[PDB]
Amino acid sequence: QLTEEQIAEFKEAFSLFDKDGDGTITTKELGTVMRSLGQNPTEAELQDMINEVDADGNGTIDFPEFLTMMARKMKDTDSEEEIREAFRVFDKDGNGYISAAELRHVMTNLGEKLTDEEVDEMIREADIDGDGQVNYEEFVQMMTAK
Amino acid sequence: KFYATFLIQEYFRKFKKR
Ligand SMILES: [Ca+2]
Ligand SMILES: [Ca+2]
Ligand SMILES: [Ca+2]
Ligand SMILES: [Ca+2]
Ligand SMILES: [Mg+2]
Ligand SMILES: [Mg+2]
Repeated sequence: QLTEEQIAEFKEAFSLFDKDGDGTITTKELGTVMRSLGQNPTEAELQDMINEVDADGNGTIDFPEFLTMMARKMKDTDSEEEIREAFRVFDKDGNGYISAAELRHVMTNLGEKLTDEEVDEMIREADIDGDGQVNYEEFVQMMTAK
Repeated sequence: KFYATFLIQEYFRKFKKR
């Protein structure tokens, strides 16, 4: 079940999308965050994304709606679709490898400014085969490793 | 990308840990 800490973590995600902190995520706000992740959804695509979480159909996502969806996806521990989605967030050029620059770009837009050493450390730890980049197999491990 | 974002933030929390 949801713990106080878990709700706080989910709130950290919610806050990233709810830019003006008015308690609801709008089409406009989602567009902004999506673009910051390297995506470029149309108005229709954004509305569809909101629709999947907007249980009462008022056109926006509130915290309870967000929590319900996030909690549901977390209980499905065997799911890999969200990991694949995260990989696509990083892999901007679609070459199947996350470069140090690609890792840094996402972290920067998530509000985490990292030094070159920090970025290289993150890559090194996940880079099992040592080729300097993180492939999908390595990514699954860095996203699920305890 | 709501959950994917959380997974990345979760990863960062882990990185900061040990
Ligand atoms: Ca808002
Ligand atoms: Ca709603
Ligand atoms: Ca790439
Ligand atoms: Ca590698
Ligand atoms: Mg997609
Ligand atoms: Mg290899």
